[PDB]
Amino acid sequence: MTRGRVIQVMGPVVDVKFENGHLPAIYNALKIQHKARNENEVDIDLTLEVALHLGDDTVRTIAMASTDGLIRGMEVIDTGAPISVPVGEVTLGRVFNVLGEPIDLEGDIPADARRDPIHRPAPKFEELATEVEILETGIKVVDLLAPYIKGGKIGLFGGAGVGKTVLIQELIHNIAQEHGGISVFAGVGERTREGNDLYHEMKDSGVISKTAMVFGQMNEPPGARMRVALTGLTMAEYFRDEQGQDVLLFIDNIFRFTQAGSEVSALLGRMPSAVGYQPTLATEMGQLQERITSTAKGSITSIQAIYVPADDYTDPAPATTFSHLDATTNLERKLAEMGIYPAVDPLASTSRALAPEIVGEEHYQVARKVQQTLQRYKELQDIIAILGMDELSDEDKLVVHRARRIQFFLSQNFHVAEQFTGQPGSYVPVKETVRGFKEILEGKYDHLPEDAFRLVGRIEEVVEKAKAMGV
Amino acid sequence: TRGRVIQVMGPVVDVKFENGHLPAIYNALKIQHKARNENEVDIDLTLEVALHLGDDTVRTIAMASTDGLIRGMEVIDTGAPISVPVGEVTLGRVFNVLGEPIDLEGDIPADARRDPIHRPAPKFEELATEVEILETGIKVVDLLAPYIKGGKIGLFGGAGVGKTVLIQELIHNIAQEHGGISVFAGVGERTREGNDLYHEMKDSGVISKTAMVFGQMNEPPGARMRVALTGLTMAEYFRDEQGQDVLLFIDNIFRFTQAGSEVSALLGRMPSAVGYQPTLATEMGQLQERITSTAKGSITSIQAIYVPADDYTDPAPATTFSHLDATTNLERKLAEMGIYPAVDPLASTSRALAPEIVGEEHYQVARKVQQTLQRYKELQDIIAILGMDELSDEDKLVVHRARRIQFFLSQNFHVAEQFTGQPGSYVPVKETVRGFKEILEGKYDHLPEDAFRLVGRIEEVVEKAKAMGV
Amino acid sequence: ISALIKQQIENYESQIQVSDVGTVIQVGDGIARAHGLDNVMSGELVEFANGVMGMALNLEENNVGIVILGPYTGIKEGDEVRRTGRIMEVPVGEALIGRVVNPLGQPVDGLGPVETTETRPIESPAPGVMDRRSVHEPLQTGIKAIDALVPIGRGQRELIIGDRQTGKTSVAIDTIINQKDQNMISIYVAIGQKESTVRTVVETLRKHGALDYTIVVTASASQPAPLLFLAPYAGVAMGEYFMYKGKHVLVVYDDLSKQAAAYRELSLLLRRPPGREAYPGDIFYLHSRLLERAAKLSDAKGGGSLTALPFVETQAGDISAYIPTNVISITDGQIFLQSDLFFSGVRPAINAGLSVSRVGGAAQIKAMKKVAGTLRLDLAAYRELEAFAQFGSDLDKATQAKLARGARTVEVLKQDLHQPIPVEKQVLIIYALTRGFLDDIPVEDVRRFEKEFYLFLDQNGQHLLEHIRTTKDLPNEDDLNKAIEAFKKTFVVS
Amino acid sequence: GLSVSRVGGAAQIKAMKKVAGTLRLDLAAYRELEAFAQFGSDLDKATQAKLARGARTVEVLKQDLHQPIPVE
Amino acid sequence: NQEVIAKRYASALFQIALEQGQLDRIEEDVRAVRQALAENGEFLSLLSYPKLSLDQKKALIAEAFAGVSTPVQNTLLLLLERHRFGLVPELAEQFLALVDDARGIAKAVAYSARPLTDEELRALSDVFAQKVGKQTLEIENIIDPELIGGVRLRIGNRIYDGSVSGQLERIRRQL
Amino acid sequence: IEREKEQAMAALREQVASLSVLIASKVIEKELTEQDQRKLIEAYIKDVQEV
Ligand SMILES: Nc1ncnc2c1ncn2[C@@H]1O[C@H](COP(=O)(O)OP(=O)(O)OP(=O)(O)O)[C@@H](O)[C@H]1O
Ligand SMILES: Nc1ncnc2c1ncn2[C@@H]1O[C@H](COP(=O)(O)OP(=O)(O)O)[C@@H](O)[C@H]1O
Ligand SMILES: [Mg+2]
Ligand SMILES: [Mg+2]
Repeated sequence: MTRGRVIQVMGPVVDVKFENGHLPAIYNALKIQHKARNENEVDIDLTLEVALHLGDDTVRTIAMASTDGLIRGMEVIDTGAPISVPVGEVTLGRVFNVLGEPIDLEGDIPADARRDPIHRPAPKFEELATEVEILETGIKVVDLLAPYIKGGKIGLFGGAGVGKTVLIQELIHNIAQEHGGISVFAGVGERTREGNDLYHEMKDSGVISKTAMVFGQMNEPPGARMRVALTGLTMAEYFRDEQGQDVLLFIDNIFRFTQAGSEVSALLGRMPSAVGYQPTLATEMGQLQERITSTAKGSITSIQAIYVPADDYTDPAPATTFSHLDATTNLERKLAEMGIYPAVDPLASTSRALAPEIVGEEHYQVARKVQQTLQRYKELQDIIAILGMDELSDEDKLVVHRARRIQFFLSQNFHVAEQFTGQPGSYVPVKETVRGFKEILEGKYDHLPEDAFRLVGRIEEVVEKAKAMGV
Repeated sequence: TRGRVIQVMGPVVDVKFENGHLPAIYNALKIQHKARNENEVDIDLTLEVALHLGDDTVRTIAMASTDGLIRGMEVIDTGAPISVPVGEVTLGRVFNVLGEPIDLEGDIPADARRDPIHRPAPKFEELATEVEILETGIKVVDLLAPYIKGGKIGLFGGAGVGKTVLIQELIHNIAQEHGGISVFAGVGERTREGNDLYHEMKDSGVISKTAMVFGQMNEPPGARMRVALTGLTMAEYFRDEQGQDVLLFIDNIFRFTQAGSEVSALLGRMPSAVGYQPTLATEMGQLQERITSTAKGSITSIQAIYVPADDYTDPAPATTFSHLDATTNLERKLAEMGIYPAVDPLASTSRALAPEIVGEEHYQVARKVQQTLQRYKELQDIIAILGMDELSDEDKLVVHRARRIQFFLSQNFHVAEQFTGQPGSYVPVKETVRGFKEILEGKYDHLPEDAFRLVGRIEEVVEKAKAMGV
Repeated sequence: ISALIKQQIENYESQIQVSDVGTVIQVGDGIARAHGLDNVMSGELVEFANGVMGMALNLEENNVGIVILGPYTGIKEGDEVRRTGRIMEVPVGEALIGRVVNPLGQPVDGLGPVETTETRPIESPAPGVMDRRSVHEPLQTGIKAIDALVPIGRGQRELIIGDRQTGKTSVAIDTIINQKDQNMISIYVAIGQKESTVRTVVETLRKHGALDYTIVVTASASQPAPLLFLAPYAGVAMGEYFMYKGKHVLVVYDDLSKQAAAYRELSLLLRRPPGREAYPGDIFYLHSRLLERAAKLSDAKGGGSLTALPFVETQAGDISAYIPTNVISITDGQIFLQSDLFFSGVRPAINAGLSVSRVGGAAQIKAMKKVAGTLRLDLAAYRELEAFAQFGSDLDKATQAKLARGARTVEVLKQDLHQPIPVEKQVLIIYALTRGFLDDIPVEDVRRFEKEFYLFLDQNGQHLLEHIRTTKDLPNEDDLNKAIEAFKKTFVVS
Repeated sequence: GLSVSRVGGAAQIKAMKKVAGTLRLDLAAYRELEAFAQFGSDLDKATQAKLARGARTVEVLKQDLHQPIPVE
Repeated sequence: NQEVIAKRYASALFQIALEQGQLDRIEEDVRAVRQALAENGEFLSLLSYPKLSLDQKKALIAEAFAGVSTPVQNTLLLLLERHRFGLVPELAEQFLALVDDARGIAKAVAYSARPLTDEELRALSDVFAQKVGKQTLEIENIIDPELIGGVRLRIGNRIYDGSVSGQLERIRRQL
Repeated sequence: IEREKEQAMAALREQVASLSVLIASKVIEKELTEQDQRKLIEAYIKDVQEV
């Protein structure tokens, strides 16, 4: 019996003092269960995560729910272990909160189930696997200019309202239905409305009963929103370690991990860093993201949406997570306001997969020539913006003429965007879009109007839309 | 009277003496410690006093690395600041911050006198009344950016342009014409380039007139503070005792200020604007006001300046520039053209280029050279694109005399004699003003585009053009 | 097994284990404070009760600021810290060659323990002004834009700087792959990277046979910022072990900006006052301590050298940031990689106008100087005259011929990935470029001309390549002309 | 062009679904074509089918304050 | 940051006790104040109560801490009026650590499997007094049934461990 | 394969060795240490005194 008092309550941060020699280690869960002795008190079922050691046998913790009601002197239970999330075949088809408790009204998990701790070290050097094979998505910019790596880390960089949740739902619709394995969705600081819509789409399309869903949405206090991704990650780790199975991680707004760390770091006694972010902005995201790996047992292909604050790609939280990703797609608001959806920057989006030995010679030549014409059109936008299209020297006019067609044929109708416009959406194979961009780069479709290429799957659909326009 | 170490906080060491036995500010403290067992490291440190804390405690700044220091180690009080040997002993010898010879030519015995590092500036009663021009023998320097005797000069140049060769013929010219010792002080800038500059001192014969002080980027920032003051107190002996017109070269004085900004954050000061120490103007002025020309001698100082990212608005380049009197800007486009020295004529300015200082004739000739070279640097795109045939027969006279002036701005150096075989020249101010006046009047339009290349005087232009057959 | 155990029990001597200890005040974020430890040194290995090492940096009056070099989750308030009695050291030797190693020195690749006999301190003074020699011998990278326009010598540190995905790590791996013929010992220090990226780099080194002479030092992002802080100093200590023996070492520091972020974290958690961008005061001193240790020693100090290639990642081309302008002001030249040139087909994306080599010319061999001194003039003229060919009427025939020569210069300077070119073929292809042997050939065939010309030099001629390898000079400019014209007979223009 | 409603669109009363789509098309065409309107000679579509429709769309979509219209 | 302040306060009281010649009285008063404040923890919460005036709190300290000497009472009232009365047990620990070095006595904590005799502890003190440098040495013996067949001593911050160090050194040397 | 054999061999060895430690302590407890505790202690002081 080693139980302690509450010393300080500092927002989402609770100081707990134990007796000497009985302090818990860092990352252990602590429990507060209070029963409101009189009418001036509130029933409390709150849990705490140990973060620091302060001296004078006092422990600096981070709470997982709201601290509204805590009194200085309440009794804190030490569980002797980190936050143990129940895991196994039980999590398939279920929805969980941060503590591993089911929030889907289908029942509760017994105490006899196997449960793994949230906090564990990353896999070592000798355990990793670095094979690069292409995950086909059906998105033309993704298939051509930044191929997604099967078993690798994928990042979706965008601002607010730029086309990022729609793109990760299109990736779910294209990939997760035919994966033949376990998926895990982790909603970290997104809309609770989008947690309901996506659950009912999983129930409709039957992708549930092989997915496990964790929602720590933006109503939750930041101590929850930090550990959401770690709960969903240890659910993925059971499958890829114990069962050796291919796992999909979809994480929407992994920026909210670092932001929820930044909300607590000021109250943890830490000094501020660049742009108000914790000093540990790199190692807190290294303890999470270096742990999302493929091993020799099984693989995790993680597709992560990453919020970009104030449309600033040089912000320290998006800038330090580029170094973790195999493939990145950088969504731009300038392309979203042109009606180009997916609003993927074709130049700034890169991949480790785009190589001739991985994809093929002709794919690589078409992709690099597309990037060359788009860079040459990007270098002419000052002359076009001031002097116009009139003084380009008849090859730059040809570059602009083909590059408008290329930048519009990168745009594509989605199955998800059928509820937005009514157009039913398309799935484009990789050879079809390589043949399409090769036919555009050869000048086969210079006679068609440039608005005929907007939001179109294939070039046969380009031609039928252009003859529906009148050409 | 010998105290303990309390804190070792990076380069900052906190030492506590007995009551009533505190050292004054800037005094040099010594730590001479032999390893008592295998758990200790032999340590020889020099600490200078920076602050006085509450209970007999002194914050110090280290000259070498503080790795290995134990709390409670005995600290020796010298009763004086950093003493540095001066005199004819320092000529040809390379020194560190502590006035110890880096090179292995020997050690200086204890009989020689040692001037302290920290010294007040010369008073207002003692300075020179009006501006005298330090005559160098370099035609770009004497014509367009005249060096005053006792002022401060800014070299804006990188590598591959010829900064070291310009330095060495400044040392040679002031040594042979003014009897002037030079002192080179390398302040926190590229140990490799200091090695190259020392071996070219040895090759050119320039080393026998130069005292050299090196504290480079490897040393902690207290060393990089006190290097420039070590070189300056070596130059002040020759000024205040020999009465000479001394050169004092500080390479990259920006490092003297950023070393202070590195120390001051650990000394316990509030940060000033742009992260620079709060005492930046006073620490710059206590260096720059000891570089003066008094009634006895003079100390003129050519100082290389590295501007970070070409931002001229951050406070440390601003306070280096507020002490400058002239700039000489070394341009790569003139060094690739074959013009040695590659001093940019239009961008290098001076406070002395005024007719009350240089005279009326020198001012008019220099201003007309600047006007024709500025009119020539307006036709560069027109010549490069549209050609020479299309310009005018009035502006091609401008580019004609502009090329004849632009190649006559280059000299043969005395220190470039070992590389080309040409002996090199010292050109007085009157003869170069007469030469540029005769080129501006049009007396030498019939001579070709060369024979102005790499010559001292205008009679050498006539002799080289007669040697070319014209 | 049991006989050796019985022999070591018979050789065992029991003594009293004496130790200076101290109890911990605070544990958290890879940082510990501790009472006691009265006789510790600054920058000292000190170890906890778990066996986890720590570095004692801040020695205040009543506590010690210990910097934890491992997983701190087992360390609690009240544990003791044991004074190891020695400064923070790195195990060095020839056994590290071909091994992926911790900055503490433990093997990370999992191929057994590393059998080293002696160590070096991780904090050592640089060679002085008198201890060095001028850089005069080439560090051949195999990239023609580097080995022609921005040359690197042995004993020189060169900053390779640019945005992300511009080609920095590929320049590093290609430079390390080229050192197979030379006596160079490479060291690749991977700082703050994803560890599967480090494994990809190690496997591409093993595929090209580069692990016979290289040492990979990895400090991944899951490791604490104390281990990212000590990774370049461990790398340069492993380098200077061979440098002070007479060997020649290349040390590649991938993303020193992540070391700057790790040391910013390390100083903010030790409660040191920030500066601009919250980086601490001695961040320039941090980078200068490791980039001044790269030198070329004199013939009295052994003659060995250590050349360095630090990397700095910029944010959207902001070259005027704090860590880029700190490292630009230290290194002996810069190599600017730009995405503007990268996505225009020009790869390696070296902006040779902005890129400087401050040793340059003393680094090149005597053939490469003669051949590249006009390469730089032709490319500078093309960069200056391309600005008027963007729009407008036209340019006349002379500077259009200059633009054609410059377009073929750009097409020469392009390479493929992990294909280093020897210097005797670089001088021949840039000799063919600059003497006008490519004006017959269109811009779209220069890469195939170079690819077939290297094969022609391998199977025909080849007395020219031996002349450039033995004498380091051009073979008298007539056999070259007849060999290039004999190949231009063979070449079929598309 | 910048104002989106995600969850709306499924909220309309099945008459506005029938009617407002071509309103969005006409107003978008008018707002993107009026910036390059006063130049040269107008095409047979841009003379009447797009600009002379979009001016009427703009005049329909204006209201007076404190006068809400029923949805019918 | 309280030990460095209590060191200054205790060093001032220590220099007063040296120059006055009443070091035993000041030491007994400091031990009495430490025992009285360890036995009663509510006195700090009473004197931290802000509605009590400073004259009333000085009256409480002058009434309660009577019989102690004059500079100890002046020290307590000075800590009261400087609002540093929370560190009086830290002041007592620092002052007793000063006067133990003044007398020349050192405190040590011994762990042994069996409780040693009274002569063996004096023998250990006579051995270790030359190693530490003190004239008199104190041994505190704890029962401690973990270690087997030996004695270990922690004096200062240095541990002389030889009890179970043989088995741990053996299993570290073999493996 | 050669590395695998060498690592398994060390591991097993460590398990036997672990067992051997646990017992070493148990058996030393088992012996009657009236004589030994006085003897050890007297030696220990002497031993400390020398080092
Ligand atoms: N000749 C070339 N030089 C450099 N990169 C090339 C070349 N040809 C193709 N590439 C491609 O450019 C990409 C450069 O990636 P690299 O590994 O250099 O990343 P980086 O520049 O270190 O930045 P980051 O690691 O943040 O992506 C590689 O994926 C490679 O496929
Ligand atoms: N493929 C698409 N077609 C049409 N509209 C889109 C498409 N993708 C995104 N949008 C629009 O962009 C907005 C982006 O919102 P969403 O992607 O759901 O969340 P986020 O704020 O994460 O970007 C949506 O309102 C949607 O109307
Ligand atoms: Mg969203
Ligand atoms: Mg890289």
